[PDB]
Amino acid sequence: PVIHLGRVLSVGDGIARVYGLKSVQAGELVCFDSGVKGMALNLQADHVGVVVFGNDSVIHQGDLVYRTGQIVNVPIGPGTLGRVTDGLGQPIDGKGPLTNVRSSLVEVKAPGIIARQSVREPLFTGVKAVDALVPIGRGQRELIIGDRQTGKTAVAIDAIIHQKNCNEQVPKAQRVYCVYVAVGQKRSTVAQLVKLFTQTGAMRYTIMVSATASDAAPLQFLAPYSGCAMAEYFRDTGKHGLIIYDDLSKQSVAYRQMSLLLRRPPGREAFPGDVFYLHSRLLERAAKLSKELGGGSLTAFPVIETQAGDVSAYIATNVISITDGQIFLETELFYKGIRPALNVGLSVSRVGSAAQFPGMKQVAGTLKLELAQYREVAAFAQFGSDLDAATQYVLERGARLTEMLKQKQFAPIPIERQTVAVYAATKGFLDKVRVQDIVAAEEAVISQVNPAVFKILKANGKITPALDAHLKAELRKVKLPGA
Amino acid sequence: ADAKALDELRKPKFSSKYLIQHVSQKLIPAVKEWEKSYQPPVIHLGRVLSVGDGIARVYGLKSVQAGELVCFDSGVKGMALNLQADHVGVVVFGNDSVIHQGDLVYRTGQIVNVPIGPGTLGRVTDGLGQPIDGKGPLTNVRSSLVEVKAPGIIARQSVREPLFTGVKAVDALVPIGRGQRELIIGDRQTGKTAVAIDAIIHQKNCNEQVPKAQRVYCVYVAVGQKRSTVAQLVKLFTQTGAMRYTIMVSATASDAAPLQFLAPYSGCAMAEYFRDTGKHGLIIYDDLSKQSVAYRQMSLLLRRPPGREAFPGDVFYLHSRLLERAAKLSKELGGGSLTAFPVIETQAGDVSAYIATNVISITDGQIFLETELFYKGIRPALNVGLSVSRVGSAAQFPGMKQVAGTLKLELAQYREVAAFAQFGSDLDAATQYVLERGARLTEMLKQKQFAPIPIERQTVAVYAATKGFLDKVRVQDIVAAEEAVISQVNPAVFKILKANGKITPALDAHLKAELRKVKLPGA
Amino acid sequence: GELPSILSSLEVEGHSVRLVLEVAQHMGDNTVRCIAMDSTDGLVRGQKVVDT
Ligand SMILES: Nc1ncnc2c1ncn2[C@@H]1O[C@H](COP(=O)(O)OP(=O)(O)OP(=O)(O)O)[C@@H](O)[C@H]1O
Ligand SMILES: Nc1ncnc2c1ncn2[C@@H]1O[C@H](COP(=O)(O)OP(=O)(O)OP(=O)(O)O)[C@@H](O)[C@H]1O
Ligand SMILES: [Mg+2]
Ligand SMILES: [Mg+2]
Repeated sequence: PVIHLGRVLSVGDGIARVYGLKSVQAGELVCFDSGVKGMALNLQADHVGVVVFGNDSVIHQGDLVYRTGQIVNVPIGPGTLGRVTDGLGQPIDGKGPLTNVRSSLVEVKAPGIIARQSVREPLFTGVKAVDALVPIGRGQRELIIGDRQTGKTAVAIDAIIHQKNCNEQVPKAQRVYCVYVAVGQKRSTVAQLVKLFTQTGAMRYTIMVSATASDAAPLQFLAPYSGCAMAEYFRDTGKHGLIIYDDLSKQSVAYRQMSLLLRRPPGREAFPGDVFYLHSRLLERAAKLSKELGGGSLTAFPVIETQAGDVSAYIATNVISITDGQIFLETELFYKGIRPALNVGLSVSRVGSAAQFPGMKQVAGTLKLELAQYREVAAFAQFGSDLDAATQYVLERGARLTEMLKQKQFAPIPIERQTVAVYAATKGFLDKVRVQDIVAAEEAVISQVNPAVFKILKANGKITPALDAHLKAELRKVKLPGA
Repeated sequence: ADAKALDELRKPKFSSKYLIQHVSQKLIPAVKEWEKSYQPPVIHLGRVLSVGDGIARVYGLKSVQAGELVCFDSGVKGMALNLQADHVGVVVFGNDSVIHQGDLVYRTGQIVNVPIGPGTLGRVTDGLGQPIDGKGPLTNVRSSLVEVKAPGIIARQSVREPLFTGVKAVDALVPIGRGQRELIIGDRQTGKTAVAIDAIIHQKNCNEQVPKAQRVYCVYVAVGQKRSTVAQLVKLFTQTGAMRYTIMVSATASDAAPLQFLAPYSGCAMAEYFRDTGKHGLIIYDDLSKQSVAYRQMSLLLRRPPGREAFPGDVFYLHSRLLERAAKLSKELGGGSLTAFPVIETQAGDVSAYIATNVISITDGQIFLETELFYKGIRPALNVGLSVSRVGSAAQFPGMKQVAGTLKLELAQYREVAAFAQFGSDLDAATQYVLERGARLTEMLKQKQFAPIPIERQTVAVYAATKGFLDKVRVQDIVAAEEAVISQVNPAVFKILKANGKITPALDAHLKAELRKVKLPGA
Repeated sequence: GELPSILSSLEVEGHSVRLVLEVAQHMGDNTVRCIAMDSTDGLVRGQKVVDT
């Protein structure tokens, strides 16, 4: 093939101006002679503005830029599963090249009106605060929003670990293949996280697209799109995908950097005017396709870190108007030991109840209702003024449901062992058990109840009238602590 | 376009000569016939390319250094600040109305100098060193650069000798060491100049009592002030006698903005003569927040990229390379010192503003002066809760350090319960004693303008309030009860408190006895 | 020659999808400035654009 050259005119502030390259496409992946890739961003009348996927230190004026002939692509396919790649799909885990893979564009238009269908099948995260209150279907976009260190990743991590455990027990046609996109994080904490997914076995189904804090800002800008193209492989071939863009807060800061270094006029909090379209273009690709397109699905979990509980920030409110639901993780509940620190009053799932477990749909209806009154009572009974002994009843009942929704880290629960535990606490079987014992008490409930109740509930998907007759019997025969 | 097509035009490609051989024989008559329509081309000279708002872009000047004094043909001086590829951007020390497009600029070959030495002492110079007091040129003086690099880590020693302001609120609570940078920050009309004046006047009262090497030679830099305000300061320093040791560098408000920018550096070079020669200097940059506005004006007119509040990116570097020249040199460099007092004017107390934040980071503590304490009768209005001296942990008078540590605690307990018990109706027997002692301690610290006190006499007035001896005068007589103690006490305890430096236990017992035969005006 | 009117729609030849431009400005040297109704990724600086 004839190679089209181009000189670098001027490099610096992360963008090279490139003379030549007369037939280069807009958005084309160009390659510098130092090996570093670039994206032809602004085709001008006399140069090409190239954003540089890496360090701009290795580029000089007069370097040769070659065009690759194609728009910016990453390798997608089954050879990406198990592999830790950077923001351009190149593997950084030292396990050789990505074989068994095929390159595809990172910037694909999301499927239209006629290509979707309604989100029906559930996606279980294994978090019983989530899977009972904020239920998540396949094809949904669920924002995990909270402050710093409020368990934002803990919710994303246990969702990925739970999909490994579900994948061993289901047919191949309904198996969720996870992608974790780590943008702007510390290369330390991605290395702890790859070890965690390796020793659990979750890296059999997980791709890890890491653009850390030392990477260039166009690489952090691109890694959500590189990760979404890798997960759109499973969406388009009839399979199911999960994606976690951890800190879309940090993608937009990397994109704000490229806009201000391109001398573009800034808006709210110095953000570009198209910082909405940055996340809008990305999160619309998490769809549930129709039966004529395969029926595949991609579920997104964007993560947004707020500052002081300010959900009315610019990037925060941008994604709240993009995503379907919202998992708001609160810092006051987090320091009180309530973990996962779910703000039950604010956390919602738009699609939600149309796509949850029909056992949990008929148990957690009275869970979110009684937790509503416990929020209502302990917003007005803060003072310790007086007691109705029914408001003090729901104060002691709502304190039991809160401990019932506490959960440890890296131990997701199956949905059948979840809905029995909510059945055990809403139907009064966990009455008079002290609130410092319910972590131990429904560890006793799940362990002492016959395993056949979990298997009948898993296969029927619903608490049949023959089952709640039998499940109430098997909860009467439970050695609760303290009695 | 490109370069590889344009680098091949240095080689001749004409291959025909009906133009090159003709007009080369016809160029020099056409050029010479408009010889009087020409100006001679400048290479090492400069020609004024454009001028306006005190900024002259200058074609030529091939050999100017950055920061060099250039001179226009009007006699007005300049300063080559940004040397660019086509022109020199100079700032004009004076009026640019006498500067025209096409004027000749001459480099002087000198980075900006000022007269420093013993002959500049007692004179009022402008922001560039030239005397404006109208008594001839400076004699017995020598030139020195205004952009001296500050002394390093290894040419400094620890700031241990106290420099006395003469203000009880300063010398007890926020004590100043001899080579220290202390900010005097606060709003307008809160007494920031009056703190700095009293520190200068007190040096004159101390210079006649110390053996010639402990003498402090003050420099007052007035930046962006009125000329009538500096005429009052000259009258106040002359009628006191303080301008035997005082220099006044005055760049007033009608002066050019490069002169107001350059006046803190010009005064510091005059003050560094005393630091470098083993003497001790003291410099007050009054309105350092008016230097930074002058440097912002030159930067935005020189088309430098603005930052927050449109200040240049090097406005921290402006104040840090000025204020780090205030040092306490080691004993191998003579042991001299220079202590700075920059004055920042805030706007409604907002010390999170950009220049106030920068100078708070540079200096070794602030003197805050609130305007609510000012009208509450506390003058000097030193806010104790916010004014810090981060050197003052054992950098003061040892006799005052006996009693200022208790004053720092007994006023601190008062500040929590002051805004608590604004009422005096229903009070505990423990918190009311803090409110009676803390109101006794507040009234003792305030003092009148232009009367700085010796340190041995404000030690005994804090000792008269830290101890008993004043728990019976109401609040309205402690101003009179303190000067009762200064009048009535045998003044030979001042001679042995000041000479020893601390309250010896023999003097401690006579101090209790002398503070009992006083006639307090509580009656 | 014969620049299109402002707000008139143009068509790009040989794109991946139908790329419709809409003339926003007359830039001044026989150049119009258009806004694309689809993506411009894959546009080359010689591509023929026809005026509707
Ligand atoms: N359910 C849980 N139970 C107990 N500890 C938890 C739980 N979830 C998270 N944690 C702990 O809380 C801490 C913060 O959680 P996490 O790392 O998810 O925070 P984050 O929101 O990602 O914060 P960062 O800004 O540091 O990324 C960690 O020590 C983690 O182990
Ligand atoms: N200790 C004091 N006792 C009585 N009056 C004082 C005292 N200090 C200052 N004043 C009076 O308060 C007024 C303001 O003082 P000063 O000029 O020192 O403040 P400033 O901070 O320099 O104000 P500005 O910066 O606006 O000039 C002066 O007129 C002065 O007379
Ligand atoms: Mg995290
Ligand atoms: Mg003043």
